[PDB]
Amino acid sequence: VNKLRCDRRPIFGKNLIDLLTKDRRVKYDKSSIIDNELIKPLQTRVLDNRKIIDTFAVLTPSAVSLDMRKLALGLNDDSSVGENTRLKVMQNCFEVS
Amino acid sequence: KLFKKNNQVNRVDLDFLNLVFTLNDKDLTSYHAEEISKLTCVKNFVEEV
Amino acid sequence: TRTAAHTHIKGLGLDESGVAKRVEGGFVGQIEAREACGVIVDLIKAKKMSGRAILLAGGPSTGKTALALAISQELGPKVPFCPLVGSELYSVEVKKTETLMENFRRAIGLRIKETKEVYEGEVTELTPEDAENPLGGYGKTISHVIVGLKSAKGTKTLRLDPTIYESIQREKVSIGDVIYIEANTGAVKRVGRSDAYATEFDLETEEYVPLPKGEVHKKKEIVQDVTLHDLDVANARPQGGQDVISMMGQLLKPKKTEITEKLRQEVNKVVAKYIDQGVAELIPGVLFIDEVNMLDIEIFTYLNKALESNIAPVVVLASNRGMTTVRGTEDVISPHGVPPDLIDRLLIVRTLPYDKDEIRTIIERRATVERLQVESSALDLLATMGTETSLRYALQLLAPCGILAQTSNRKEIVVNDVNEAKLLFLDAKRSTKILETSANYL
Amino acid sequence: VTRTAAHTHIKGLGLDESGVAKRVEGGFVGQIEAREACGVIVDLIKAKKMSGRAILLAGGPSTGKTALALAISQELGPKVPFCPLVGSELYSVEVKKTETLMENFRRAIGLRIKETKEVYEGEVTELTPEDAENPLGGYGKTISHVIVGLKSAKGTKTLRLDPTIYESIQREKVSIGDVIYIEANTGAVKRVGRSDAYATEFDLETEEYVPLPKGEVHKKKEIVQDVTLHDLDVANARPQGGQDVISMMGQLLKPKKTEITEKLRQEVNKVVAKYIDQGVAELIPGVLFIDEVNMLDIEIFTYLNKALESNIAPVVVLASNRGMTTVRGTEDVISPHGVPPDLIDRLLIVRTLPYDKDEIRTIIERRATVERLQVESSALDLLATMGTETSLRYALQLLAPCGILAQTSNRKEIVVNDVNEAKLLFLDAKRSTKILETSANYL
Amino acid sequence: LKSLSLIAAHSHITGLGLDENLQPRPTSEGMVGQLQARRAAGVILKMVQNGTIAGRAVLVAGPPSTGKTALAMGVSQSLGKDVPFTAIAGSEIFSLELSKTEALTQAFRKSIGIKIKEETELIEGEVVEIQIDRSITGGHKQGKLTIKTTDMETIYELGNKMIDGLTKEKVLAGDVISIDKASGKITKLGRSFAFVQCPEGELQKRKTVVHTVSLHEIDVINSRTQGFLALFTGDTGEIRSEVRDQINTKVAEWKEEGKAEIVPGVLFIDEVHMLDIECFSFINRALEDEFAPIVMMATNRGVSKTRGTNYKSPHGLPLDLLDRSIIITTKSYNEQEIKTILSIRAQEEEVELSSDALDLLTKTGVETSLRYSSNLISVAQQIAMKRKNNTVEVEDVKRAYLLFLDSARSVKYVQENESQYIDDQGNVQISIA
Amino acid sequence: LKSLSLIAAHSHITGLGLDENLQPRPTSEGMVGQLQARRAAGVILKMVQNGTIAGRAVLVAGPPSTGKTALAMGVSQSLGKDVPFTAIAGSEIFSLELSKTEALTQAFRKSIGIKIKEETELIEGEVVEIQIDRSITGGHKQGKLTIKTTDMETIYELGNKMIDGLTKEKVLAGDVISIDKASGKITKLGRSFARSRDYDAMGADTRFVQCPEGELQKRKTVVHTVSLHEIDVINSRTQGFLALFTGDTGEIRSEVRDQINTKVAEWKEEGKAEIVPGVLFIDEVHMLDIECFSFINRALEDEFAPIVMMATNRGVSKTRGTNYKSPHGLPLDLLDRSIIITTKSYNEQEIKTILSIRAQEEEVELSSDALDLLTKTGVETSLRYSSNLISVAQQIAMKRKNNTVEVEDVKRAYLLFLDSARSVKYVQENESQYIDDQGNVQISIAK
Ligand SMILES: Nc1ncnc2c1ncn2[C@@H]1O[C@H](COP(=O)(O)OP(=O)(O)O)[C@@H](O)[C@H]1O
Ligand SMILES: Nc1ncnc2c1ncn2[C@@H]1O[C@H](COP(=O)(O)OP(=O)(O)O)[C@@H](O)[C@H]1O
Ligand SMILES: Nc1ncnc2c1ncn2[C@@H]1O[C@H](COP(=O)(O)OP(=O)(O)O)[C@@H](O)[C@H]1O
Ligand SMILES: Nc1ncnc2c1ncn2[C@@H]1O[C@H](COP(=O)(O)OP(=O)(O)O)[C@@H](O)[C@H]1O
Ligand SMILES: [Mg+2]
Ligand SMILES: [Mg+2]
Ligand SMILES: [Mg+2]
Repeated sequence: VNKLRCDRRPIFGKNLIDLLTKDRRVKYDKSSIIDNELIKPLQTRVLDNRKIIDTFAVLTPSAVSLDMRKLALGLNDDSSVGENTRLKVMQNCFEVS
Repeated sequence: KLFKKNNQVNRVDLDFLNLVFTLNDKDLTSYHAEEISKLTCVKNFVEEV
Repeated sequence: TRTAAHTHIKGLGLDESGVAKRVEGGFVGQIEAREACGVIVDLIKAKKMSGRAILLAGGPSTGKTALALAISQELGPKVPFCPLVGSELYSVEVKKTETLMENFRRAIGLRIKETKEVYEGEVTELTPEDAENPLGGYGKTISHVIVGLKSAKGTKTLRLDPTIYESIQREKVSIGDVIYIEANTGAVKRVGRSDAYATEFDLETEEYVPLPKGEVHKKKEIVQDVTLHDLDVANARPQGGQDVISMMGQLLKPKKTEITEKLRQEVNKVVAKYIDQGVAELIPGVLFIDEVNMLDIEIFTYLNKALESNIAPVVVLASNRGMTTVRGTEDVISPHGVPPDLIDRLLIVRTLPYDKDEIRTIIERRATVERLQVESSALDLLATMGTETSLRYALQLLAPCGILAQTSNRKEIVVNDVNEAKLLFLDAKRSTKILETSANYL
Repeated sequence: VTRTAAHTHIKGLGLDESGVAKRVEGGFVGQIEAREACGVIVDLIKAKKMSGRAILLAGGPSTGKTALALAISQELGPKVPFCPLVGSELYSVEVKKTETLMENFRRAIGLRIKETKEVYEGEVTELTPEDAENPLGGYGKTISHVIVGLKSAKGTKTLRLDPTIYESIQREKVSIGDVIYIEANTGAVKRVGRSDAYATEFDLETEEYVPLPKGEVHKKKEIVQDVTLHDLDVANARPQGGQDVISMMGQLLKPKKTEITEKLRQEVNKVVAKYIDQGVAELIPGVLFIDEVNMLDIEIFTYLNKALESNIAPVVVLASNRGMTTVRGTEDVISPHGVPPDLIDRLLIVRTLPYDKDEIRTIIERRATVERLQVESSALDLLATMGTETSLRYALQLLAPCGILAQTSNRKEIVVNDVNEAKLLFLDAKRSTKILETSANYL
Repeated sequence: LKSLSLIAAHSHITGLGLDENLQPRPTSEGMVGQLQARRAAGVILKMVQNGTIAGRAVLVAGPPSTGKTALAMGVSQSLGKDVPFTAIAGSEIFSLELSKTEALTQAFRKSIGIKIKEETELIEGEVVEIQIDRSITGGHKQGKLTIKTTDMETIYELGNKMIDGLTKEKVLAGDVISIDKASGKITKLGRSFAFVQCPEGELQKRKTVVHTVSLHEIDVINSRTQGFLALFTGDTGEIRSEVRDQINTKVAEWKEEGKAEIVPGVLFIDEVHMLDIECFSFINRALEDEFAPIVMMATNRGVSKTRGTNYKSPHGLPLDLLDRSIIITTKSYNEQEIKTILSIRAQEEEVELSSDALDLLTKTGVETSLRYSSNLISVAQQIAMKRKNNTVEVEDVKRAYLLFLDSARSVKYVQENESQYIDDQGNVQISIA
Repeated sequence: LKSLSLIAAHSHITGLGLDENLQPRPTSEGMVGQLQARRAAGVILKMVQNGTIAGRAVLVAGPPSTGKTALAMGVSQSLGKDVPFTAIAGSEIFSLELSKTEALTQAFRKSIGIKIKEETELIEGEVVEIQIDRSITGGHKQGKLTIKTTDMETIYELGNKMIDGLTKEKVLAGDVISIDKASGKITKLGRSFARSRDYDAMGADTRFVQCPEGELQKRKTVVHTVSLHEIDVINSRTQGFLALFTGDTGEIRSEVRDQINTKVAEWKEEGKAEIVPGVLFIDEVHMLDIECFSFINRALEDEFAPIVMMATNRGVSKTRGTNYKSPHGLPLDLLDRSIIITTKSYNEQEIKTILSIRAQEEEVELSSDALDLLTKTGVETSLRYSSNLISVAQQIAMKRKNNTVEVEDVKRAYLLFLDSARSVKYVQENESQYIDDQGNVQISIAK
């Protein structure tokens, strides 16, 4: 246990984690404006253009292979990955929209 | 499974030897690391021995 | 005072009649480029012209970038100046077209005036609302919070949104903490615990600030200037807020994209509505592009249609070549590295060189700005080095003669100091003459 | 059975203790200076002190440069690491050729380590959280760890594990009465199967029944496993893979290999130098052998100039088969061997000697004895004349079809008509050029 | 209104300026001169306004300072709204992420648009009071409010999504809403008494909405889902042609069913001389397709060597391109037309000029070029403005002439000072003696 | 000292080795000879240490075996810590994913760094006991522990995140913590003795030294050094940090550079951030493109422009990208705005002194006659061949099991390892053996 703790302890961060939040946090304040109403960002450009999407999307990929979506990520009934990798990944996928 | 033969006899883990420290800025600071690696003792298990 | 090949020029230094002086404002000689450059200065002061492109073509050490700092200093801080190099327009995130037209939106400025409301005071109660009706009711809220801000000269209660209340929960405030709340923006800053609760505990990490003087509600007007490209980035992508939805809106897609024309149409539509209300005032600016010969043919051909566009202001170019091959073309040979269609809509201001006495006044006035004392024999020797090696070698050797004067404890530059600068440091032609004789690639 | 492909007839250089090379020894005939000088290079690698030394082998085709490279690679032994490499292989588009070149200089060196690991095994009895039944306030007692009671044959012990190795225990779908294999330092979990006590519970089961592991619960052993320093550099560079989601997604996120900074190598050889200060490891240099150096660019040559001035660059053997030619990447530069004269100044040239008619006869002879074919003397003299007329590689190339025609003609020895039939069915270079000289419509 | 308009070189030209008999006036709508070019451009204008034919290419050639780009600007300005106009550069098709042929196909899909219309219902009226009903534990909100106008006043009960949009977006009794039934989103337009609102008309009205969308947008949208993110970010390229073929049959079926009508747009390519031969043969095929817009080209160079080959082909284009295209040429202008163009640039720039400054500016416009005089008219008002008068004098034009030098004058100065300027071999005399 | 240091060619040179009057000593700090080059390099050293001027380029030229790269190594070694030094190659800027001009701009942003400091609080003290409180169904943990030092002993109540970091990192009563308030992470530094013998196989969180002094809560200042290139790729996009580690960056928009320049100038005006003028060193600058030459000709006149040291190593030849043979291998526009330092050849005694200090660096004991013969063969052939014969001579001596180097080892190392000119004579004598320019080669012996 002495050699285990002597080998365990020198884990030096190469710079810091305070070097990552030091040079990222801006000294300038929030200063909100009509800025936020001016945006219409891209993921809400998907939402605001629902009529053009609903009217102009017609064509379908008429040829597909089923059970290829499960194999492309490696999560199926048998693979090199473990048992709850597909379960925790399918649950974190199941929550994220 | 043919290459999941016995590797751990002739493999080093290489995560115990503090050599994957490129992942160490995710959950460790600088003064946490210097203050954590200044403090590793021999001479207490030598006392109990 | 840091001096790096500049700060000796305080503008062009022209008269009211227009005639340029010989020695005025860190300039010696060069009457046509300074007076014509002042005509360009008045052309920016017209606030009417657009699409005008004037390139400055000349050799090295002739004063093109110094004339660019002369027009940038002659315009003043109220006129926006955008320094830019043609080598900087290459990007892999977006095309060079978006950076070029985006820079054309970076040159223009637009000053606004607006009033905002300021609220401050000591927090008394944080509690949901109850009260009555025109028709009877008993059970009551959706979770908003009345914040009773106790100021010095007044006590008022205000109802807030759940988002600014969420930032109030973020600031970890309590009963008796001085906060700062902006009405129009919604940002929350805490000043600290009030001075009345300083005697509650003997030691506390929270500093004790006094009560803010004045009323609860305050108003003021700002003459803040903000560029139109800053409004375009404000119209393009979310910047960042204090809530989770705004911060994740930033974190999701922070990579900058190309901007469509209809977005700029709505931006200058509501900007034109602001200038129809009399609030804002549109002022053009300057996009100065360094080393135009390094540009690709695509940026040149988009400069052809871009100079035919409306919002493109007076753009000053600087090219230091002649009949050379254009980048991106194989057999096209054109003057200045510029295609002849872009050169047809360009205006050339020829730069004049300098004599021996004008090199002596460049070294002289640069020595007075550099605060070094030069003797007349070393001044004539630096004049002969100015007429033998280069101008930049004599201006480069102004400082080591003063350094050797400091090591030799002398206050003036002597002959042996500049000859020691000739021995310790070599120019171009001595370096080529030495590198001509090679044993194994010397 | 035994596959022979232009090699495996050389078992080293075959030098004496005094240094003088024999004429016929170890699959070599002639070539005394390159073999004895090559043995001086062998001892130079056995010095374990020299670095930055570069010795190129220059000569014509069929002279024995790559055969001398397999002679030094076989003379060094399996304990000395050998890195075969071609100069055409250093071109990469993921990273630069500089990173592959200096990376290969980190691939030549080796470093053997010794370490002890703990081995735990046994039948799983209980998987249950801990109580220590005073609550202490801190918990309605647990944060979810699991005591795993491993029942071995010679002992029964209970052990407390991390939630990650417990998560892999949940991955292996083990239950009460399953034999597992758990490593302490690494944390990897392997299941052997259901124990033999529960074989009579069901008549048919997909889970195989393994016996109980003999011995104690805790076991220790020491390994003399060797691992190259570049393998420690890849181990210091990118995550390889684990049994958890965070490790596998750490692999899946950025698996594309990048360039390595110098400070990372400074920390790697810093803790490696700490391991050699403890007396655990031993640093041994190696060999980077580069084939076809004339195919290299001028950037790899100029990085070889500063790279040979570096410290960790070991004895590197080059092989270039040209002369006063234009360097790749240069227009007017004409230099010997396709190598710039600054790199050729720090290079060492070992001149290769050609072979006579009798030495070609011993090459075909000993290659025929290694190939286990029987050749008559008339066909041996005919293959000697073809060795002195067409090439060496054409006679060594035609050793096998004469035995094939001997097999179809049911003969056990190579005859005159078999090698003349090999002359009719197969043509050499000069007959192919002489035939292609006469063309009706580009013959 | 309110297209962003500062002073451009192409700002004064608004419309082609032709009569009903297509004979051009001398001074009409910013374009003076070039009667045959404006008449033939009017034939192209009624060719686009006809729309019964397609797959035609035209070329506008001529010397510099003739306005072929200004003629195409007059065609695009006289084209009006609701018709797509694509103005790309000749070197714009060269890209690293996108192939030149697929980018040219992307421009050919960008030129033609589709109009699709539908009808929606709208209820606009003043709110009297709002009375929602929910529960402190359960949920299931039950909204009721009253909508009022000049001749109707009724109470509307609300569903779950009406209270979702009614509580996501703050509204009052005084505030007035306008609700679409199909869209489900609320338009809080105005407010009552302290807004704008002052409404008239019926409560529930049905109006038609028309949307214009080009074929390129449908191509990248029907490519994949993230082709919309590639439509905004511009990271598209190399679409499969099954989307183009099935989209062509779907558009033809929409034309046969009468659902979607298309608008034949105009494709304008600037500086088409330095184009690759692969794009030349690709235009030689793509001009014969069914959905092929009218292409206007402006070859600006002279006779030289085409990029991609060794021989000097005439016109800078191969003859396979010029065989299937019509060519309009322009001629030089007279001395009076330069004074007229400088007068209408004085009217566009809002610059008051004198007669003698217009005569000397006309003379130096004939001698040097059109563009140099078209910038000397700009700086002459500012040399005049430094003297604090709006009137432009001849001294300002002479000072602006001696200050701003012509190209040929500094060509003489360069040839006189060749020792000063650096030569082709890099030799330069940076010293004096 | 624990910068990784085996025996390099540039390992013995530690510092420039100059006096206060800038006159160089004959033998000082590993550098012997080149008095004018070391004095002028000391002028460059005090030019960087002054920091009041910028936008200057210098060039160090000379024949081979003179040490211009060793002179720049002495400048970088005498520069000390906290100043950034960028040493790139001339052919390193050529890339396929990155343009050469934007990679040169990336090096020009890599050369200059920024120091930003702030103050944080720290509470370090020995733990007496830990008493947390949670619920079996609800949650909402309520932690209490006691922190003790030599002159203070108090009980600290903990929040939710203190028990989050206190339970996701194992700690005991005997274990001693040091907590930062702003960072919120715990530093389990040392232990007393108490709890080690509870489990045979345990977790991964055990740490013991502690013997603390001082006050409990102390405030100290932390200083971070970050170059402008890092801020450029970080303010480019979010995945520019992943491009900062993986190296998949390139072609940044110049609005980040312009607004970052005005933001850095505003940080200098406000006094928040001070910058350090670093040195940019480019090795083998002769084979550079003319576009990078004109780009240096513009970029030397920028405001944030570091001191550039160049080492032109080739001779007079044809520049890459043009057809004419320009002198020095560089155009005159680059050499006009730059200063040039030249080096000269060494004497016979200085080669013996350099081999003596390489014997001191390599820890090799040499004899007098082996140093004389090694000095003679160092004068005759080259410096580098003798500088490797000193290495192999100790090993030919080591095979005889003595540490003393004899002349027989130097003669054997001379007859074994051949010079370049000797094998040039052997190549010219054996041209029939070696392959010619046209591919002809006599691989046989008789005709
Ligand atoms: N009026 C002036 N007075 C003093 N020095 C000048 C003046 N004009 C230019 N210089 C010198 O010229 C240098 C700038 O040259 P610049 O004109 O930028 O070269 P280029 O023409 O190649 O862009 C500066 O170092 C500055 O000292
Ligand atoms: N001295 C030798 N003894 C035995 N075989 C030889 C000898 N020299 C050449 N060879 C044979 O010639 C063949 C080709 O020679 P190789 O080393 O490939 O030439 P190169 O290095 O020019 O490609 C090898 O397979 C080798 O077996
Ligand atoms: N018919 C016209 N009416 C008015 N202005 C014209 C006319 N023709 C040309 N111009 C002028 O010519 C300029 C455009 O020239 P341009 O077409 O770009 O030259 P090029 O044909 O060489 O590209 C504009 O400033 C415009 O004022
Ligand atoms: N002060 C010195 N005295 C003698 N030899 C030196 C000195 N400095 C360097 N050298 C020799 O020169 C070698 C480095 O040469 P280098 O500068 O790389 O030449 P090049 O740059 O032309 O390739 C060193 O290994 C060393 O042997
Ligand atoms: Mg044109
Ligand atoms: Mg310049
Ligand atoms: Mg070198």
